[PDB]
Amino acid sequence: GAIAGFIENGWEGLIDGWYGFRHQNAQGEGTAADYKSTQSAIDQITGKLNRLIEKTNQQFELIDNEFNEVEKQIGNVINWTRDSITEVWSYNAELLVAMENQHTIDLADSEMDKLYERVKRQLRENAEEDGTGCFEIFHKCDDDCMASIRNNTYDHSKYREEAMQNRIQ
Amino acid sequence: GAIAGFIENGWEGLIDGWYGFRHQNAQGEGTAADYKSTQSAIDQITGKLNRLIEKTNQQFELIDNEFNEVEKQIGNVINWTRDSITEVWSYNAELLVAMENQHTIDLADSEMDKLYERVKRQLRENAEEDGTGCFEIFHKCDDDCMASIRNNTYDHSKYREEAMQNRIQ
Amino acid sequence: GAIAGFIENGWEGLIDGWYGFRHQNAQGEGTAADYKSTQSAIDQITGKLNRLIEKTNQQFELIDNEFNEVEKQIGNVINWTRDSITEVWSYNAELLVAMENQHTIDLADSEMDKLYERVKRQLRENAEEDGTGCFEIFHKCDDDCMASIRNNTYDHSKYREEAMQNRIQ
Amino acid sequence: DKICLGHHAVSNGTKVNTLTERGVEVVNATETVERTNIPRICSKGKRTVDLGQCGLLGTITGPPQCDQFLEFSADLIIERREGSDVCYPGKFVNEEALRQILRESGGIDKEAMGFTYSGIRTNGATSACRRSGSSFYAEMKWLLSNTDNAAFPQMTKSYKNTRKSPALIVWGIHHSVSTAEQTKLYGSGNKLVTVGSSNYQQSFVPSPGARPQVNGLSGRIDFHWLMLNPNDTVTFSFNGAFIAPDRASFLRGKSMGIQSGVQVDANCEGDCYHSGGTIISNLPFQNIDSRAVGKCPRYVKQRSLLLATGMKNVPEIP
Amino acid sequence: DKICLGHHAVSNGTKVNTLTERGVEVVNATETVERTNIPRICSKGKRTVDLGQCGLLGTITGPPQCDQFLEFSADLIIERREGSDVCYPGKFVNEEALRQILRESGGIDKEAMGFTYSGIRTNGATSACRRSGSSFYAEMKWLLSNTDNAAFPQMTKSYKNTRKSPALIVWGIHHSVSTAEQTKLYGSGNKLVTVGSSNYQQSFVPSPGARPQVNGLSGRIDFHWLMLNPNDTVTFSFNGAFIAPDRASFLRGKSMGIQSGVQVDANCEGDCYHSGGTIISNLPFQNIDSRAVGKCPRYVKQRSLLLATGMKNVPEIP
Amino acid sequence: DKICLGHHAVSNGTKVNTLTERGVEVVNATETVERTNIPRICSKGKRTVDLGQCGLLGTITGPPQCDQFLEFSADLIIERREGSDVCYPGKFVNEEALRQILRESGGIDKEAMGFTYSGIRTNGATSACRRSGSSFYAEMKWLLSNTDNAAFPQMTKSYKNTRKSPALIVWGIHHSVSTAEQTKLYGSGNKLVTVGSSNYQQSFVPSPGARPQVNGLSGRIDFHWLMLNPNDTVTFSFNGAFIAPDRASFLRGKSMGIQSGVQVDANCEGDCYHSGGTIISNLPFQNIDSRAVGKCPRYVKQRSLLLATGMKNVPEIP
Ligand SMILES: *[C@@H]1O[C@H](CO)[C@@H](O[C@@H]2O[C@H](CO)[C@@H](O[C@@H]3O[C@H](CO)[C@@H](O)[C@H](O)[C@@H]3O)[C@H](O)[C@H]2NC(C)=O)[C@H](O)[C@H]1NC(C)=O
Ligand SMILES: *[C@@H]1O[C@H](CO)[C@@H](O[C@@H]2O[C@H](CO)[C@@H](O[C@@H]3O[C@H](CO)[C@@H](O)[C@H](O)[C@@H]3O)[C@H](O)[C@H]2NC(C)=O)[C@H](O)[C@H]1NC(C)=O
Ligand SMILES: *[C@@H]1O[C@H](CO)[C@@H](O[C@@H]2O[C@H](CO)[C@@H](O[C@@H]3O[C@H](CO)[C@@H](O)[C@H](O)[C@@H]3O)[C@H](O)[C@H]2NC(C)=O)[C@H](O)[C@H]1NC(C)=O
Ligand SMILES: *[C@@H]1O[C@H](CO)[C@@H](O)[C@H](O)[C@H]1NC(C)=O
Ligand SMILES: *[C@@H]1O[C@H](CO)[C@@H](O)[C@H](O)[C@H]1NC(C)=O
Ligand SMILES: *[C@@H]1O[C@H](CO)[C@@H](O)[C@H](O)[C@H]1NC(C)=O
Ligand SMILES: *[C@@H]1O[C@H](CO)[C@@H](O)[C@H](O)[C@H]1NC(C)=O
Ligand SMILES: *[C@@H]1O[C@H](CO)[C@@H](O)[C@H](O)[C@H]1NC(C)=O
Ligand SMILES: *[C@@H]1O[C@H](CO)[C@@H](O)[C@H](O)[C@H]1NC(C)=O
Repeated sequence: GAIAGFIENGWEGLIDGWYGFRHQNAQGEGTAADYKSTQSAIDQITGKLNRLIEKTNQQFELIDNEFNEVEKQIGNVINWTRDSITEVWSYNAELLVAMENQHTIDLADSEMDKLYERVKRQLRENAEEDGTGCFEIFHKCDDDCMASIRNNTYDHSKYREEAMQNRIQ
Repeated sequence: GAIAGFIENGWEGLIDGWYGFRHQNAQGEGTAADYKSTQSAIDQITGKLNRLIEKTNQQFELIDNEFNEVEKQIGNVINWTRDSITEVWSYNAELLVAMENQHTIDLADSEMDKLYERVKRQLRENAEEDGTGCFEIFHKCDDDCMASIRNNTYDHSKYREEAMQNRIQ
Repeated sequence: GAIAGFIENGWEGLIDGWYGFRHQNAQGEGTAADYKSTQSAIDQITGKLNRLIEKTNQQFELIDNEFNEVEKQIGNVINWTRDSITEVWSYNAELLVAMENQHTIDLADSEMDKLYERVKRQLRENAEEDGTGCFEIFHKCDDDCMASIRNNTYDHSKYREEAMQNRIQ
Repeated sequence: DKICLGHHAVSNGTKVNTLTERGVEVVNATETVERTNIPRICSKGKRTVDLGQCGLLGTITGPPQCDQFLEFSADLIIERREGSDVCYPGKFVNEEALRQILRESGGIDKEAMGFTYSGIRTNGATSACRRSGSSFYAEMKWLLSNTDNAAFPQMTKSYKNTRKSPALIVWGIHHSVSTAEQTKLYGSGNKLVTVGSSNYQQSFVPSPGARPQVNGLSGRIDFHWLMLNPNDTVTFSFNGAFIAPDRASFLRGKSMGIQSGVQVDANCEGDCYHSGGTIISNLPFQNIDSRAVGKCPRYVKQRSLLLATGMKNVPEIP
Repeated sequence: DKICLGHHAVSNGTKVNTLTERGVEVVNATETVERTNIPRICSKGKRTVDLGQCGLLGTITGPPQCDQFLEFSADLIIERREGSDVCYPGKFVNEEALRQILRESGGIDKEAMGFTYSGIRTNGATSACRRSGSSFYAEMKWLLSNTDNAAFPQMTKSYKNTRKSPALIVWGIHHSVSTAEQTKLYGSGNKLVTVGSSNYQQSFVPSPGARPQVNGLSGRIDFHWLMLNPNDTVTFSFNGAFIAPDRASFLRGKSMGIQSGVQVDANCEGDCYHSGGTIISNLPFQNIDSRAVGKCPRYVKQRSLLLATGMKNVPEIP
Repeated sequence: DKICLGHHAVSNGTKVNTLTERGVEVVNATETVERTNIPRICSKGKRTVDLGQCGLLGTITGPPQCDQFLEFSADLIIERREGSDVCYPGKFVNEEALRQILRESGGIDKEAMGFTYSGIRTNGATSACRRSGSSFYAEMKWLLSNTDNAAFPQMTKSYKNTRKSPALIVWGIHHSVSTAEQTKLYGSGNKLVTVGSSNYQQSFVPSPGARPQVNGLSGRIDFHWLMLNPNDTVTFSFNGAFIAPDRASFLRGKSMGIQSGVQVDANCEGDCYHSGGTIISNLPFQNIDSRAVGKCPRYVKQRSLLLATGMKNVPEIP
């Protein structure tokens, strides 16, 4: 009955948030979502969406005719120009999406690290990293204690004696 | 009379550098700028500027006339081509700036982390993170000691006994 | 006879991989490459290459003549359009390469950090960072022990007593 | 006691592309390239004319098919393939330039040019332009000699644009099937028609000759046009084979013209059109038609470009 | 004892845009889109001609307004709206193509074509081209019959380009107000002018007819041109209604032509021009004029695009 | 005991560019801009014609140089500078549009138009089109009067395209050196040639006049062309100075035409061509020729753009 974090593992059970906490104590196992980190990621992603939704005010009209074909020379110049421009936008579209996706994925990983680093800094000297994205807490942490970590009210000074004693001895 | 670091806080008093140190000991509070990290950030930013200042050698001449309007058909082809190209550069400009700004901001945060990680590695086992971007030093650190940290000459072996004794006991 | 890691130092002797391990114990000094991290970097770089090798199916034909020059007005419109489009691709090419190179270099540094962070998490409380990209191991680590670290089979629980005793006393 | 940090994941992953990978699964993605087309012309909010059989250029000269469009007005103008500019066989010179002008004219206002004629006939009509009986272009006058083979007197009619906008002037040159027919209509001798403005000097001559019968006729009436600057004057000197105008045209304002083969819809509201319908989309790109007009997303070759709207999808270790 | 790591910040933040955010404050930013215009033509370093009333095409035919420009030389050529190519009413055929050629010619060198005439007059002059008294285009010869209604002899003059550069050849066709006036000038009968080269075969005919009076004249002289390849020859066969050239033109080298309505400045140094002045800028983009010419930043729709030159601005916790 | 993490490096570093730095050394880099050119025309897999002295338009009218190309077929068409469309001095009208059509025609199929003539000669020949002796365009017929100065009867020949593809129709107008020579060939009086279709009405007139001697001749035969829609008909009414066609042309399918000055190679396989050879490359860009055709990488101004294929190169501390 072991639990593991993000270092190689997603949580298909986490369904009310993007990032979250999963703990196990004497009271049992539990999973909660972190609001702040989840919303930050959603805000940045929707920020990209709004940015790509921005319509253009440039209006274009007909320059050739698909009923009565225009003269050959000017017609071929037109087709050559259109196809050239189509190549450009097709390239831009391909590149834009590819570039955005690389960043969307990276900033998502970044938020995960920030959350992990926040929790590490909270626990101070009362816990050790297990290398799977989890912290081994070297003191008794009931549900209320675990909840104190999620809402950033964990006072490490309270458990420092008990923890450092278990880490060393 | 508490001081805090970068984890949620800029310093409007830091006016001779981008990144810096703020300490408090028995001698009092102090603030100094870090040269190396500041210059690195400035070099990369100006590097972008020089890159966008690079002029073009392509010369363009008139193809229409704003005094005596050219023939309609070739005129509309011209306007259609120009407007199409204007759409492309307007897109490129918008994207370029947006992309650069995202990177400028990110590399600036990166330099901050690098500086913080450098200092953490200097102090070894003689200090603990408070979670605000500050290090709680578990030994006596006068102005000279603080200065030794800024110029990367802090020998942790000198204070290791005194520090680990205060961290544990 | 001191060794140093990546924090300011490449290894011209590492010739069978991109990333690797360099250790020194009683048995002497040694250097080995890490496969997983090296391949990951190579996969992403070749991923870019394949992405830029993707050919186009747009075929273009002649619209002017270099033997018998076309009429001036339509000729100048053509040259103006071509040169305009050439400016666009020249910009795109310049930007694409510059953008890719910045990312290629950054993701390479990222892999280095990930490897370093992995090893740090393996050693748990049995080692300390020296600030040069190396870990000072506070216990006896023969070649077999060093090999156990490279293939991620290092059990920190085995050396925890001996190590924490040397770190504190 | 242990607390673990994690991120969500699904078994319903969707593959996208990055700079490095191709087919990397993310939690959630959305489409950027529109392919969903509305096979109608969304005309809500815009005054719309479905010319149908009336060719756009026909609105100026006025064949029977365009009688209801002689002074039309619209925000959106729709050309149909079955449309025709002519009744009597012929074509416009600089036809496409003129079309592009009328597509954004907002319609046309017609004004009498006030030409009067002396020793000739003006009742030139034909079976090809039927209107109850044999007729002609509603805006034009087919001039003849008076009886048959009779001499056509030299003339010189002029018209001034007394309005603050340029006037669209159109006239025609008739090309008889034979010099025999040209003589029967306008009398013997070489006919000449010269058109003079203050920045226009073109000259014209009939080219009688045998041609394939279009609608039973081998004759050709081909139209020419110029824009008359405000306060400027046009002058028509001629001695036959001349299709004179009765009214000039003035552009109403602003509009947009399209070619289409699908029905009009007055309840849907669109702004980007193609021959196959309307593209209503907030997506930045589209893969429907490269020649789409109005305010449209950029056209691209690709049918699909997925934008990641979620993190990388990493399956839970079972 | 405690040491804190930090970064600077200001209360004077400026908002920029990123991929994710819109209006994120940074410490410092700079503009990338130029909007600052110099309402003059910076001509320092470049030899500049302000044609003024002289139309660019006028430098070849030579109305009175262009007498000081018959063999001009420049690096920068400036067209003015009040400019005119003609004295006697008329226009060039392929005018814009010819303009584009002369705008980068670096000026023109004129050479006598050496035509001599026998049984005619060459002193055709008019009130529209006044120069002290009635005159004509300085580079052309208005040919007549000899007395009035007299017969104009058929002729055939030729000229060879003995230079290593193409020669600009210009001639004119006169369109009289009436066949009466055409007869008065060149005698009766149908007039024909044919121009022959080794890759040019055009033919020409006068189109006498009544036209609006420009400067009191209803007559029209319209000019035509071709480029004569080195060592090649042009041949002019005609019997009246022909405006013969006296001199040919040779392009001096390289230049740039612009249209403008603002004064010239010889102390400022520029390289990008528009009708409203000069854009001097190291900025990559500009929002001043899309039709700007020379070496210019790219034109964009946006008036402003701020580039962050500082980190994100995070206010200090008070 | 100590373990160190590191990355490799070299003393053989190559400089590349990023957003921030210019000349940052990386371990390994590759080129993205192609500059390596193959000075041949790689024709393996494609049926190739090297027209040589035969001008592309010559394949339709048929001067002696193009006799082996009258019904050619190809996937790749190569024009050479020494190529010529004519034997008797002259040129095509809309020549370039016609070239662009034939470059992707896949070749031409010729069909007899079946014209027969009564009271005239059809054996018009010249020294300029030598074929054993004096001859003419293989696909055309030079029509004359019958004896000399004799009257040329008015005629009217027609041809219908009974095929599912458009027919390329070409005819010529002869411009004699003098009205004396025009009279000698086709008799006195003003000659007229009218060409009628169901969407084409052009008229033509000879322009006799003295011109420079090309290959010893001052006469000019200039060709005109139209595309004949399926089931449609063309009609030729004329009384002299008319170069009649004997056969019509039908496009075979699909091809690509290029202009080049380098040899053909049938063992190498290419798809992007320019006048100087073939660009075979997987690189996204090229700096060889902007006017390169086929399926090619994008052209750029830069000769080199290095893409980093390795990490940053940091030298080992010695
Ligand atoms: C997977 O990604 C898609 C795309 O981002 C998400 O669908 C989006 O859901 C939001 C809210 O449900 C939609 O917002 C809408 O805004 C319009 C404004 O015009 C409003 O009228 C709607 O009532 C709604 O509030 C958004 O349009 C929609 N996007 C698409 C393309 O359908 C989806 O939520 C993501 N999956 C999960 C599980 O979140
Ligand atoms: C806020 O950002 C702007 C833009 O980067 C900074 O202004 C820049 O200041 C530098 C030095 O003061 C200027 O460098 C100049 O280079 C030219 C080379 O032609 C030289 O002639 C000048 O004498 C000067 O050395 C640079 O032009 C200038 N940029 C702009 C757009 O004015 C500014 O310093 C930043 N704010 C702070 C507080 O640093
Ligand atoms: C420095 O970077 C270059 C470019 O990435 C590396 O050269 C590349 O080496 C690989 C394998 O040696 C080549 O792969 C090839 O693929 C083709 C597929 O058509 C196959 O036919 C070949 O047999 C080969 O497997 C790749 O083409 C080649 N790239 C170039 C531009 O030559 C090079 O390996 C890097 N340096 C080091 C030390 O790795
Ligand atoms: C322009 O492209 C369209 C689409 O393939 C084609 O149908 C048309 O024929 C082209 N125009 C000319 C003049 O060939
Ligand atoms: C080209 O665009 C300009 C700018 O709006 C406009 O004034 C001009 O009329 C356009 N050209 C034609 C031929 O309509
Ligand atoms: C188009 O550009 C080429 C390359 O410089 C030049 O040789 C040609 O003259 C240009 N076309 C015209 C019509 O000037
Ligand atoms: C208008 O045209 C008349 C000739 O019809 C001319 O005399 C007058 O100067 C022009 N301008 C005005 C403002 O009347
Ligand atoms: C120049 O033109 C003459 C005819 O005027 C011709 O005989 C000669 O071959 C041409 N070329 C040279 C180099 O003289
Ligand atoms: C073909 O042309 C003939 C006249 O030559 C015409 O009667 C017929 O309607 C046309 N169409 C078909 C399918 O025969």
